[PDB]
Amino acid sequence: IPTNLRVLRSILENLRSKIQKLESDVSAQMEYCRTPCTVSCNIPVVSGKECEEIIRKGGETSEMYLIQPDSSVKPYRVYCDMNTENGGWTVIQNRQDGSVDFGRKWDPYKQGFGNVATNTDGKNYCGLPGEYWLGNDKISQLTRMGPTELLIEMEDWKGDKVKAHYGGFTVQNEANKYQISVNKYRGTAGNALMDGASQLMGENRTMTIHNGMFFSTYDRDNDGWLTSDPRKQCSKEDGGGWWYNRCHAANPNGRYYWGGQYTWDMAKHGTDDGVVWMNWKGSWYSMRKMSMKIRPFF
Amino acid sequence: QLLQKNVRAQLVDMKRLEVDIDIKIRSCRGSCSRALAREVDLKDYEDQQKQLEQVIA
Amino acid sequence: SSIRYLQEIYNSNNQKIVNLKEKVAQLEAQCQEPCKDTVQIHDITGKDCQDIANKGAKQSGLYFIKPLKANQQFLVYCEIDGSGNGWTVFQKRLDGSVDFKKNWIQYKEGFGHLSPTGTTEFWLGNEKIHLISTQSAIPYALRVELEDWNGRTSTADYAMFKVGPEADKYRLTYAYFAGGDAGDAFDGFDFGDDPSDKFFTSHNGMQFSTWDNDNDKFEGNCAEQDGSGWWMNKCHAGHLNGVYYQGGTYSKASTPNGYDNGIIWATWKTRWYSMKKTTMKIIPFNRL
Repeated sequence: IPTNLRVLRSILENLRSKIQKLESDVSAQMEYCRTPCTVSCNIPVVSGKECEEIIRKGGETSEMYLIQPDSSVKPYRVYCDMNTENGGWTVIQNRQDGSVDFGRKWDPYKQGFGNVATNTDGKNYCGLPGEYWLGNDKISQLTRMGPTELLIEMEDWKGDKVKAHYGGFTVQNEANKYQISVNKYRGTAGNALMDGASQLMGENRTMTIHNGMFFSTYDRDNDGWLTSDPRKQCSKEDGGGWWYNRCHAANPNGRYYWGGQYTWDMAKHGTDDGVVWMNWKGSWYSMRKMSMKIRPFF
Repeated sequence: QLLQKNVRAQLVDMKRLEVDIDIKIRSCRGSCSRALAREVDLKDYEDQQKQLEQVIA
Repeated sequence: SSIRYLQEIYNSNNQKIVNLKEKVAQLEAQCQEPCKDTVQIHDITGKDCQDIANKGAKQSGLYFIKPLKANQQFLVYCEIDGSGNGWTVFQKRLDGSVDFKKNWIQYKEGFGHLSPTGTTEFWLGNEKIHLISTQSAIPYALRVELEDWNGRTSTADYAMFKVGPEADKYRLTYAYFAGGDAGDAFDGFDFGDDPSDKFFTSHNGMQFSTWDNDNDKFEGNCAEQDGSGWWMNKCHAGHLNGVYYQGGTYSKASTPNGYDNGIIWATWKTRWYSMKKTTMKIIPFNRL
């Protein structure tokens, strides 16, 4: 009681200097944002419907390409991974450094956002992927062209890695709330999408299965929770768009926590809102790398 | 007298905010000319968070 | 025992937080857009770059075109001059950044990169060259432009230029040489004593060859030997898809097979001199 005005005076004086530092940090970054970052992604001559056709046409290096899935569709940029497994992979989602905000609304997730690709060293082409989400209209159109497979890969902060391969993958259109279906699992990451979280059992595990779910963003609730209160939402402000149930065993589009480990008291709404794959690392580990890649199934 | 020891409540708000700001500044690296090189000292926050609960026992 | 609360430090911090959160929200709205890409594609489209120029496009750069018989549109670099001529560029060499030792499919479909600035190396693809140059009843012309290592440029023009279909191995054809100070390397070159060297180094009517699809007039494999795809005879006098040599000068000792495999045009420079830059581009003949 007598020794109480000592540390309690220094704790508040610590916090006020922390607010001054944050105040300065945010302000400095704001000046940097007076002008944008730039790229010069000169376009490969070789094009096709997607990245599989492109590799069949001799496009054998991983980089940005222009694809035109349909003559009715405007040609658009994508990162093609030509090296993983048999190549021909169209990247639809990528995380690697937290350089892009994935806490976005319905329209951004609909249209696509982030950086497809960036220039490497002093090259006149963009051979490195950026962080991005291709866009739900585009993802739906690609998966519905024919049987499509899905490769999800992730890496922790120690350099270990696992994968989740889904031989079958489909995304319905906006009218159908971009409903997801996955099957034919194999891999090392654990079947989070079909089986739910491996640490949960019964009802509680079942309510984490993503297969069959609709897409929701924090301004568009299509999750598993049917209760009429704003407090019960899987996607809250600055939360990722994902195929939420009640709520998730996995969220590739979660918030990028540095170093991997995070806790409830670091999270904006006290939830496990990170780049998560519970079946590998649990709810409170945020991946260092996470990506999603599709390809026509053969 | 004034037993307003709710500085443990402001300490919690600062921890969230530090992390939230760290994430938000980082998300500017893909938008803006320059990205501010910075860190978060969760160790400093928890060392003095270990206190307060210590001096109030 | 002392009695001082102060505590304005606490309330002033809460207010400093609420105002900081406002600043943080404002920074968030400034970090939503992606990096700005300097590379943009123009909106005007047409059958070729001349059609695009005719529709009022004034800027050289990247455009989609769709020849009538093409199943899909494809991207090209268009060169548009101050006189409304729209050249479709199908080959560019500039700095040796792109490997031209490519297979049949790669030469069929195209490789390298397209830039608004025309500063990148590429091969547009034989299928596309065929589609552009065989549009119904539209005579085409080819211009070859060359640059040496001392900044001098030269050209060679070929009238009624056509590239045939894959079924005829993308055969190169033209009616006649239409002039230019680079000379007519497509007519072959009288290199030495052999009375048949000029005949065997001409390029008119030659089918296209790559290492994995040999359609030349040689017992061996010209394209495999010289590391390229080209309309090989036995073997060549103009060879623009050859190996890029810095400084121009190279020799037999430079090469694995002992042959001249550089970027050559025998009527302008010795076959042991390799061009700094080349451009192969096509336009409707009536524009000339």
